[PDB]
Amino acid sequence: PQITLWKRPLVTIRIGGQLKEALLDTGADDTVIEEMNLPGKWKPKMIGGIGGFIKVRQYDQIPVEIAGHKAIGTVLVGPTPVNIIGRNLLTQIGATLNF
Amino acid sequence: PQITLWKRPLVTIRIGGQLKEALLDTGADDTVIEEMNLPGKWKPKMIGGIGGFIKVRQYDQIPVEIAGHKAIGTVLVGPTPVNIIGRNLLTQIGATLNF
Ligand SMILES: CC(C)CCN(C[C@@H](O)[C@@H]1Cc2ccc(cc2)OCCCC(=O)N[C@@H](CC(N)=O)C(=O)N1)S(=O)(=O)c1ccccc1
Repeated sequence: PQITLWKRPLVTIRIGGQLKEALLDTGADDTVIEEMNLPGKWKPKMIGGIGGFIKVRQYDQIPVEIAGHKAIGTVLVGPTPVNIIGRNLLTQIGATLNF
Repeated sequence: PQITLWKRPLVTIRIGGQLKEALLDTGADDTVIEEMNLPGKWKPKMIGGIGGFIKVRQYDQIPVEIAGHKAIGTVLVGPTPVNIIGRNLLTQIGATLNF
């Protein structure tokens, strides 16, 4: 599909058996999901942006479906105000920026 | 052009008569630039990011050339980790997400 940017590019994703709304974010290196109780081992880490840093839990090899497209990779879970799909997973569904 | 996301989508922009590097950020509502001197009046504003809110200077109707494409719009100047081109200007140059 082709998504215009008049509105935030929010799409439905499926992770850990649950459906959620997330932002297709070309400015995010990593994928950051709102606090959820995913099973599996994780490592702590801190990511930063405007406003500072937040602590998150890094989960590897998590399957994620983005608008019907399958992807699998690292997902960071923490107190983010919005679910963010980053470049690490955008590259897997063949997403590009065009202008 | 068509930009893939294996690398950060950084491009050269021209603002205030000077060249800078900035990230095409579909996950950003606004365009935020590292502190610099821009001509014109500005108004204090607060914007939020992943880690919280920061104070920025708001400049309106500023001409910005992004990879040869012109845009004229609001530019926020403040302590951001990286220069970002948000949806407010990306829509002006007709940028879309495709996959
Ligand atoms: C500097 C840049 C390196 C930031 C990379 N990041 C992506 C970026 O798209 C972020 C993502 C985002 C964060 C919060 C949020 C919405 C989206 O809710 C607030 C809505 C207001 C808004 O849109 N805020 C923009 C800035 C602005 N006001 O225009 C913003 O901060 N957007 S990040 O900090 O979230 C990250 C860092 C590390 C790994 C993944 C994501």
